[PDB]
Amino acid sequence: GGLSAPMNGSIVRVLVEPGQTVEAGATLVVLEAMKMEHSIRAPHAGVVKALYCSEGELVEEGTPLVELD
Amino acid sequence: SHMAILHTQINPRSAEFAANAATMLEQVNALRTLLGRIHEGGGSAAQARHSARGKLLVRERINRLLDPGSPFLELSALAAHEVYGEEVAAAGIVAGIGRVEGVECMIVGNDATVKGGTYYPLTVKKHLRAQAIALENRLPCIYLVDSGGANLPRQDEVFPDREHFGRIFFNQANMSARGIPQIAVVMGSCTAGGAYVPAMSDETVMVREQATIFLAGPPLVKAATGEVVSAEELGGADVHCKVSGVADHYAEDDDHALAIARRCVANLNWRKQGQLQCRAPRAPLYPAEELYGVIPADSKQPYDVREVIARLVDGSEFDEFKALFGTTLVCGFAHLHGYPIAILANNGILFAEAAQKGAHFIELACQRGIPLLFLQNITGFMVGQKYEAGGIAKHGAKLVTAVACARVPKFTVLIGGSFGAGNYGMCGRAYDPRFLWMWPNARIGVMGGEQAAGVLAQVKREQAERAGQQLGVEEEAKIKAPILEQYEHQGHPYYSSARLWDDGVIDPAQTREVLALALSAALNAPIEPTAFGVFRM
Amino acid sequence: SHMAILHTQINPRSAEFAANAATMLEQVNALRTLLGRIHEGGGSAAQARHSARGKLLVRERINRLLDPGSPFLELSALAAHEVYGEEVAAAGIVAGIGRVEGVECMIVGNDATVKGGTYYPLTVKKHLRAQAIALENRLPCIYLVDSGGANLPRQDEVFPDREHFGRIFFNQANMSARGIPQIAVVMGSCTAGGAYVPAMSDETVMVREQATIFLAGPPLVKAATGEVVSAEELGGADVHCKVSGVADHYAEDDDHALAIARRCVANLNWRKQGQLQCRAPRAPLYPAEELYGVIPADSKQPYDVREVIARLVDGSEFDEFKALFGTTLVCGFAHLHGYPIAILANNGILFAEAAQKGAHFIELACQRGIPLLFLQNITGFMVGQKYEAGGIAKHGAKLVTAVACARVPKFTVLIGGSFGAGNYGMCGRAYDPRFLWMWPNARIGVMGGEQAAGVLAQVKREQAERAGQQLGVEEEAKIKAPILEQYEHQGHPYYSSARLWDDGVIDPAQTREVLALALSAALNAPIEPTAFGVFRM
Amino acid sequence: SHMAILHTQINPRSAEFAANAATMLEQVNALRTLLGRIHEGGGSAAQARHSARGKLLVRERINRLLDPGSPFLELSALAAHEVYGEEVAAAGIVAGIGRVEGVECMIVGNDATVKGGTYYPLTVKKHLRAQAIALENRLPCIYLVDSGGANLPRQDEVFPDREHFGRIFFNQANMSARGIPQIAVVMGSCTAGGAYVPAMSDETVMVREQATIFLAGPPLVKAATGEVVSAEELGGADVHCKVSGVADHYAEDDDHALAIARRCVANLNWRKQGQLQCRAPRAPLYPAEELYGVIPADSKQPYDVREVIARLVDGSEFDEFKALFGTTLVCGFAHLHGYPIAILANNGILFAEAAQKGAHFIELACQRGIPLLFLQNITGFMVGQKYEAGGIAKHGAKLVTAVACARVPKFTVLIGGSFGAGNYGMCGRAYDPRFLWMWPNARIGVMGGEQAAGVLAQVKREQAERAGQQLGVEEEAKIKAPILEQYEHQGHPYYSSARLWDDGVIDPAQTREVLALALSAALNAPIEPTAFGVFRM
Ligand SMILES: CC(C)(COP(=O)(O)OP(=O)(O)OC[C@H]1O[C@@H](n2cnc3c(N)ncnc32)[C@H](O)[C@@H]1OP(=O)(O)O)[C@@H](O)C(=O)NCCC(=O)NCCS
Ligand SMILES: CC(C)(COP(=O)(O)OP(=O)(O)OC[C@H]1O[C@@H](n2cnc3c(N)ncnc32)[C@H](O)[C@@H]1OP(=O)(O)O)[C@@H](O)C(=O)NCCC(=O)NCCS
Ligand SMILES: CC(C)(COP(=O)(O)OP(=O)(O)OC[C@H]1O[C@@H](n2cnc3c(N)ncnc32)[C@H](O)[C@@H]1OP(=O)(O)O)[C@@H](O)C(=O)NCCC(=O)NCCS
Ligand SMILES: *C(=O)CCCC[C@@H]1SC[C@@H]2NC(=O)N[C@@H]21
Ligand SMILES: *C(=O)CCCC[C@@H]1SC[C@@H]2NC(=O)N[C@@H]21
Repeated sequence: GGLSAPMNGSIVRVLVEPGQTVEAGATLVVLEAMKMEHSIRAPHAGVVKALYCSEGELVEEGTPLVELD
Repeated sequence: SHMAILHTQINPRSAEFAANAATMLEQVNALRTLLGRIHEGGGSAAQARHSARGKLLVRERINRLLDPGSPFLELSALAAHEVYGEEVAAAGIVAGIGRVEGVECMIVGNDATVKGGTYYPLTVKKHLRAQAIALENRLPCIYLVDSGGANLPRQDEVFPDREHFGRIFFNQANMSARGIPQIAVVMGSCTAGGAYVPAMSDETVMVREQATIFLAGPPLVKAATGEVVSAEELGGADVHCKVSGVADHYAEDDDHALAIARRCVANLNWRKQGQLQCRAPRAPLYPAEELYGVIPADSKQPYDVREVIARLVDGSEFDEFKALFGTTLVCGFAHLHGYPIAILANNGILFAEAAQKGAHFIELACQRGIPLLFLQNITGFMVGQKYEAGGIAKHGAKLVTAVACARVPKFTVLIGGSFGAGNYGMCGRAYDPRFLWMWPNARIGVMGGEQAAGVLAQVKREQAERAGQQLGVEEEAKIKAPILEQYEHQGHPYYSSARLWDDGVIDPAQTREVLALALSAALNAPIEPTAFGVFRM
Repeated sequence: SHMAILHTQINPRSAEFAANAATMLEQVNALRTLLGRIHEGGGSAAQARHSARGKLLVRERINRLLDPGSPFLELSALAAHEVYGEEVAAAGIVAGIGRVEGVECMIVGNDATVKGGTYYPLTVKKHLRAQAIALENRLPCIYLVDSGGANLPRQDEVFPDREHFGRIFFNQANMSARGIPQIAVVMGSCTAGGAYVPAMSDETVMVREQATIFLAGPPLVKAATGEVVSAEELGGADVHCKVSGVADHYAEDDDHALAIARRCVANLNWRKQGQLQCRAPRAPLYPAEELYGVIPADSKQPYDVREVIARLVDGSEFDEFKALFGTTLVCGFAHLHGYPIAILANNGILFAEAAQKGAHFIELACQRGIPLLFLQNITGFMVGQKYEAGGIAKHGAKLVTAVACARVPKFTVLIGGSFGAGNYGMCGRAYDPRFLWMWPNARIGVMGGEQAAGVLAQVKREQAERAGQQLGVEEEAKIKAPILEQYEHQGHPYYSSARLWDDGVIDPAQTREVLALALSAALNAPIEPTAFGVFRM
Repeated sequence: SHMAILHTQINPRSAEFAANAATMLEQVNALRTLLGRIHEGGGSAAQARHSARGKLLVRERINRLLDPGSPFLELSALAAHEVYGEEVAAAGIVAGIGRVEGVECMIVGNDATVKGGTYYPLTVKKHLRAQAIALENRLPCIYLVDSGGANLPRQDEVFPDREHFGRIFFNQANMSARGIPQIAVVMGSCTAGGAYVPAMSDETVMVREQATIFLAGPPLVKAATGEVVSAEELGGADVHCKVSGVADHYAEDDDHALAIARRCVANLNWRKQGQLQCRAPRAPLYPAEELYGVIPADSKQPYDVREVIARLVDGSEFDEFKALFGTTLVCGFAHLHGYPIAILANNGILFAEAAQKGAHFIELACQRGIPLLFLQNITGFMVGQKYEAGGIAKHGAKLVTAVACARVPKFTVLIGGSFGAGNYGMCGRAYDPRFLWMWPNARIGVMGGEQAAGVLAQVKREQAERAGQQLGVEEEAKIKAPILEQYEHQGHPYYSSARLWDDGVIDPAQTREVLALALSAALNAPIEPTAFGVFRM
């Protein structure tokens, strides 16, 4: 599963690559709303099965950002 | 009371009279015209661009909200005159006091035509000086909100500090707390800054399909987590009238919303708390316009102030305290349109006895709860070796304590010059008079033009004297040149009213008429007892 | 109470930690070093020229006056920094709170070395700001006057208006009336303006053959009816102690003068007014310097404030209110050096919840008479269409009313960013916190750098869009450039503290030490009952 | 204010209307008639047996003492209806407010005819309830004492406890202390208990050869150490006015006694302390009768409250606040017989919106010192899963703190239903509204008939369900039957008014003039400043 943009904002760095094996909260996608960076980590250690948020993608509150498997 | 009369000594037909009167009226027409240009707002250009959107003009919203034919005392209209780079009419906010449902109220409205209605530094300062007169004189407040935000380019002089924007909300909530109703009428955009004037107010009104209260308008909102929304959607009139609750009355348009506002001030159950022994209002005994000629055209030309008094008091009856003592300062009792007042007017220099006389008077007024009226035309304190050795220092101190401590209502009118310690000893701007006004002929400054260029240049050739040299009339003269003019320029009324060191420049012949209005307006608020500090004997 | 403990999660050993700790500590040395330069005064130059006249230097007069090793809280040391053209160290006047005969006192003295100790605008702003702290907290006042006059060239910002010079006397007569003694020590020139500080003060002291109080010194007095006489003749120490009576105490020299001073502060029959239920003072659970590494160096990288609280409160005991609700705002009770305090620290944004949480907390602290401490690190109020239609507008306002109205001592420290509505709701400068401080890493502005540049540039291409055109990234980029930098500039601690928007920049790691000092001093004055305005529900 | 008008929407001639109107007008006549019976006292039986002794009857003494044609507002006449075994008319005590010597006075008199005038438990309750309205509204009191003792058989409900008998003297002595004169007129027997009503009263009057004030009459006194003596000698009228001094004025008969009483009320130097901005009283715009047909006849039939409003206020002018927000509750300002008042009428359920709307409203009225008027027709609070998690709980509380704390005059009328939370949130019995009334159609209860039958019987088959059983249609039906009717019975006005949970049931058509009288007499007492508890935000 995932958190996918815990809030609404603008992505500036999408670390964990499509496919990789996470750790224990690896900031998978780093969001930024109102001059403040909101890195959404990973609450249940596994692998990343597909991320849809190429840096800049100014998604919304709910949008699908990254998903385990 | 036929002894308390002031028999004039002025000849209205005299040539000298007409001469003075001449230049004076000219000065008044000088102001008449500029105030006219200021009524223009952001210029017929955007102004018409305004009425286009179906929005009533700021100055007209007021005339409509007022009581039929009620008077209106405008505050600092020369606000921001040639101060900021551009022209920013009456600082982009019109404010004044006027009857609304039989209650004298404080109205504050923005000119969305002036640089977008945004808050320039002075704008904020003007909005706040209104709130002071409001809290100081107990006038309920009607905010006719229609502003962009705060002038982003100059934020550093508009956002942080104590006296900045935000002190606007501080005063609002304190007034609401001290039972001085806070009303708000939203008739345009109200982005972030101004979003609070309506959120923090006893009662709030919005014009549908026109008003918008939101912490972040579409600009900022898209610049946050993307999202693109219309204004009406984000924070429209219907969103805060039926949805959230940031507003209270849903108005159909400018006219409606003002009508709704009227009605709010109607169920206020308001009662005035001041209270004096006002008496039968009787007019002067000399036409108030005659003043034009009483005042010399020669700024440093000596005239008797008793003559300006006989043209403002009722029945020209004035009873003078310490009649013939330190005559440099006239002190006396009389009434103004009923309301009894204690007067303190300059008649020249100001030796030590002038202060004692003045301090002692203020003690009698403060004891009887009689409003204080100051008429400034002070050139300074008499100096010298003996005069300083006599305590012209400590005695002058006596006067200031009394003045700063007086809790009755204080009123000041500049009818000559405020120079040096004088301004302070005669209830100047820093002594919180309810209102302070300036005549067209008056000039204010720390000390004369060449008076300061004197010392300032004198030292330069005192440091270079014990420095093995002398100052040649060559640099000394290029040393006093720019100061001599700087003073001339920053001593003029417009430069003063532009910065709010006064609640405006007035028509010398209207004096009596403005003082009556002010007094009454300050009677909505209790006359508090007075507590004196220590007196340097 | 082993459960009210805050267990850190900070590793003082980690890499990340020393990283922050690094840039933080650099910033402190940046301040450490500038602070020293300002202790220079008018520079080694005239500074030595001072001691030559036999006059103790400013900062030394203070050390001598204080009680053996008593502490001293200096105010706005960065005053007027890089503000006027020239360099005017600590704005030509150093003030602060220190023990004198067992009484926390407000001491103000001028640096006759900085441009003649005359008053530049900021000098008056700072002198005034002290009498505010004096009044607001009831600390007797010691003025160590040694100044020229008012800086003549910039008078239009030193003499007229309400909060300009002369408001100095106002405040003095008023405090003297409210029984906060006013004491003066004349140890230099005292021409015209500052002439009243000594004349309007319960008790006055003069240094013979050095002090001079005259309304018009020899420069001016010769510019009068001619006349030529010396300084000591006109208004020296012997003229005013033996003859006039403008002085009360005849001192032999700077050191003696200060001694006489202390003796006055001795027979003040002074008693403190505050009253809290302070307990025995227990130190925190973690080195206060650990803070350097608690604060990210990455401006907008989120961290948990509870870690900051943990290093200031006593025994790192913190009882948290609405623990898990509107988490963006942290609220709780605990003590600091014994005195009980209520904390409100930002932990992120500020959605409606937070505001309500906060308003509600203030209500409780206001009802139990516990002082409030605000810890700002607010980036703003979450914006959006739902958040707005949800009243994040009016909810935020409930917070301000609360803060604005609270009559319990309030204290503010900027440990992050004060940007927008945030600054206000968190007891910013405009809400009279008795004291407000800034860490070196804190940045304060109306809103972010490009944030403003964003909107300010966007309207330009909206007025020009409905104008049949568009703005090419050519002019768009040139409309953003200036603003981007302007904000970066007007947001730094120096820029702020130089203008007094804060009573100074302090050492993050000493925060606790200063907070307890303040509090204690604020207890010289009663904690008043609180009266709330209307709360928009 | 031609837009402040409420334009009717009811057709006086509709069938619908005439239908409601019918059933309503019958309820009224049902009440008119009972009141009649109640004016009988102990029945023509002993009632005439009374006149025999030459004593005027209770109701007559009142009309004789009143000011020629003065109005009279009776308190709870349905007092003790179908409550105790026998019939005890208006609980053997008639009390109400009426003009005596141009003073709005509270008058209490006992019916010697009802079971010997003795005090049934309810007698004490009504007597004390009178004294409250007396204290809460600063109304001087006239006691027309003529009673046996306390109903000896039911003494455990009349003697001990806090607000039982004896709290009459407490009430009395405190009032005399608060300056609300305490006058007593003894026109019959006054043994033991009521012995103090006359002993403890500023001024006391006895009718000779009729009145008797003694701690123990001859019944008790013989039961003492024997001794046999008549009433007139033990403690007659001649005994206590010529000898003891337990009385002050010696009257010849009932009509005389009453005249002596007026006289005292005449030398009260009495002045009202209330203070409102009352204007010229203007009648409504729609027959007050019209109301009979405004109220639907079908209890749970939704109608528009704005219609009852338009038939009560002056010139049917009503300024609606939060016009279209949480419309389940209508709020607005208007005047009534001059006195300005804040109204909060129920219009349905009551979700969060409503409460905040109301709480914010009471703040505005409390801020302006305007009397509160509640119109209860509340079914209850909107329940649900999301409605609960939305804070319907805390927001409802917001309303109650407000109501609980408002110190302006509060007035409550039940025009629909008082059920559950609602009752409290609208200033129910427990929130001390100076007066609280009830219409005939109105019903009071913790919750509807079967509503309570629902839950009450449901737990029975949930405790009998986790008990391996179930409740068959047979036992659950017998579990809900008694409840269904119980509520129906303890929901009727008479049942309410019988127990004093209301100061009486009134004619919906008279509502207006009843509220006009109340208000006015509530102004014999100062409108106090209000202090709010803590608001759960
Ligand atoms: C206020 C606003 C809706 C203007 O609407 P409008 O009626 O169409 O008016 P315009 O957009 O034509 O504005 C015209 C003037 O407004 C001025 N202006 C608007 N907002 C401004 C601001 N915040 N600072 C400085 N100037 C501003 C522009 O400089 C422009 O000047 P110009 O006429 O000399 O070119 C729009 O500018 C806006 O969204 N501003 C938001 C302001 C803000 O975010 N402030 C927050 C800080 S408290
Ligand atoms: C105050 C005074 C005695 C100085 O004595 P001093 O110890 O010899 O000091 P100096 O004369 O060397 O003054 C040196 C500095 O004082 C400054 N200064 C003094 N008075 C000043 C004034 N009123 N305004 C501006 N600058 C002043 C000069 O600018 C000079 O600056 P610099 O050092 O950068 O060249 C002399 O300046 C004086 O008589 N001034 C009177 C001030 C006055 O009349 N003010 C009335 C206005 S309320
Ligand atoms: C009060 C009293 C003088 C009545 O005189 P009266 O005018 O002749 O009236 P009656 O004696 O005919 O009384 C008629 C009713 O009074 C009732 N009554 C009188 N005192 C009563 C008492 N204290 N408790 C209960 N009932 C009482 C009787 O029950 C009787 O009821 P009934 O008419 O249904 O038969 C006589 O009852 C008496 O002496 N009572 C003294 C009361 C007392 O001592 N109480 C002290 C307790 S605080
Ligand atoms: C113009 O003539 C000013 C007089 C100069 C005298 C000096 S300058 C300001 C000081 N205050 C005052 O009243 N006189 C002093
Ligand atoms: C920096 O990120 C500023 C945030 C911008 C959001 C807008 S600007 C000021 C308004 N008040 C507030 O709390 N945020 C709003």
